[PDB]
Amino acid sequence: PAETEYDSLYPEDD
Amino acid sequence: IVEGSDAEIGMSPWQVMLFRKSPQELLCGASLISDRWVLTAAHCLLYPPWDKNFTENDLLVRIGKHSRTRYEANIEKISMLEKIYIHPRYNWRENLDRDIALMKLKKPVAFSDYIHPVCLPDRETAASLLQAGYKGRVTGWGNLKETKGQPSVLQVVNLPIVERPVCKDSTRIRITDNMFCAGYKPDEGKRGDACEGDSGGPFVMKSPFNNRWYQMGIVSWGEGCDRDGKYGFYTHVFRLKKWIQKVIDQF
Amino acid sequence: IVEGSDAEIGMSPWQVMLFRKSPQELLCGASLISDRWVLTAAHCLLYPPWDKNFTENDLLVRIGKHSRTRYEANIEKISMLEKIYIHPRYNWRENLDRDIALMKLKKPVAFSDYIHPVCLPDRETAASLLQAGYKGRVTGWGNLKETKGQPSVLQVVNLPIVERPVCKDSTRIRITDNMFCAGYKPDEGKRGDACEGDSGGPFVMKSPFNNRWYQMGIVSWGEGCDRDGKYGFYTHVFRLKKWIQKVIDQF
Amino acid sequence: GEADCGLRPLFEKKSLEDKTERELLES
Amino acid sequence: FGSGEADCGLRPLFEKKSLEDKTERELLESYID
Ligand SMILES: *[C@@H]1O[C@H](CO)[C@@H](O)[C@H](O)[C@H]1NC(C)=O
Ligand code: NA
Ligand code: NA
Repeated sequence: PAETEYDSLYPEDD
Repeated sequence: IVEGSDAEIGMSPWQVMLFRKSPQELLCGASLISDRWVLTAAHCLLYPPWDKNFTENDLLVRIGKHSRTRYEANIEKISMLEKIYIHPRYNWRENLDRDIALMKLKKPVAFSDYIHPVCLPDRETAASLLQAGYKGRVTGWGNLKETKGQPSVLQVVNLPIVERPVCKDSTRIRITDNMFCAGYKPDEGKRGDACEGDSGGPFVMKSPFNNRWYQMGIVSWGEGCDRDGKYGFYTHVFRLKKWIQKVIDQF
Repeated sequence: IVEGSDAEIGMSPWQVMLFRKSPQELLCGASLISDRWVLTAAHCLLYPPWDKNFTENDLLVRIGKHSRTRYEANIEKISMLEKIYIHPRYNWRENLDRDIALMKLKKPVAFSDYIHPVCLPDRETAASLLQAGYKGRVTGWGNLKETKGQPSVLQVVNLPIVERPVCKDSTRIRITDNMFCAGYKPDEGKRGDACEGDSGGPFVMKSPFNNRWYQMGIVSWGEGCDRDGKYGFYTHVFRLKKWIQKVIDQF
Repeated sequence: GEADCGLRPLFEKKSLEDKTERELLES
Repeated sequence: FGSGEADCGLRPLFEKKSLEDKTERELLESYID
């Protein structure tokens, strides 16, 4: 099971 | 690797063995993604619960190996570590989430028939291949069972990606989006799994769009080896690819 | 409990069942040490990796039970929790060191033929009975195997304490002096172990000096259930007795 | 003197032994 | 600035030699049965 969305490295969203 | 089978020569040229220097010991699997970079799990380099806290000098890697019970001269290569990079959000103080790490080699290894880099998934590959039922390949020199018991030749096994809800209900352990699980279900007739010594190794898939091999996961963890109702967990490589690219570009 | 056997009525009158209220669920074992206090493992009340973080109201305990598939009227008793006390230096992040917790009951339970407190060890009992080879008794309602599978009657098994060196080398997990291990060695003929559901339960021994039963351990953790080469680990109750006495005296 | 702890009403208190305590004593 | 190098994922002793390994077919057949 997996998504094509990346894991965030921050604090500094959209 | 439990319930796997011998691998053909040159079948996994990006396979990498991570060794503790002294006492000499096979610690984990790893993969070659370029002539100077090796990918592996972070828990293989840093995991205090097992009093595992390594620095570049404690370690070493062997690339291009096929059989342990033999020194393939002019074939296998050894490389020292220049720098270890553990994922910034990796926190051993829980879950093993973001269990990925890079290792810059002191000197670039020469590619050959038996040594060759694997690819990192592009969005298309991840979008279409990361689905329940699709099989990937896990390879390594880890234990042959959860109990010699150590292979002489690289082992290999193909396992199907499991539906997230099934992974979730298969363990009391909270799992995250940065992990996916693989393994046959109880009563699928088939078996196979990674075992101690395989962690950090790659979970690859062959793209039917361009015939290239892509590393979708990194053997991360499991409760036991090849137990019915349990599945192996893998670091979702694509989700963490930006970090990988950041490190390699910036260093 | 794996490879154990049915227990006789009134054989372990200090046995306590810890239940999650909703969904109704047997969470762990526990022991009665007085009419208002129950002893158990801390990881049973607080263990984030399993998203386990209970408060007094989520829980409840049943004392004096023999069979689950039956309501022993006028026999078994239920008690609500007034306060939970986890050991201040309890380490869930690393190796479950100091895995002990106390639970004060809202109301004092009535002793009877089936509900009776167990003794806590004094220095003489601990010094003489905590020897490698000496056997203790582990009891609980946990799984019957590492794979219904859930007993109907309280299970019991006797296990021998193991030399620290064998324990230490039996796992990659760093162990501390606040825990001791128990279980038969591979090829001793016998087997047995605690399994998921027995945690927090007591490991008792009968003093040959005053014929009283003393709880020397608390089922804590293990890698699987009844595997060859592996042993179950227990919270060394004596080493932590001062904390227990502190809590009870001071509250 | 520890209260009555460790003495089971249906065994020690009645001069009776359960089926496996001898296994402990013998160890 | 990099999703798998230029020659990445193409095994010298296999793809490069129009040869297949003993089990790659199993993977290919799992792509939506
Ligand atoms: C890693 O272990 C080393 C060598 O034992 C020690 O000096 C250091 O404190 C450890 N790393 C950290 C900061 O946790
Ligand atoms: Na499995
Ligand atoms: Na065992």
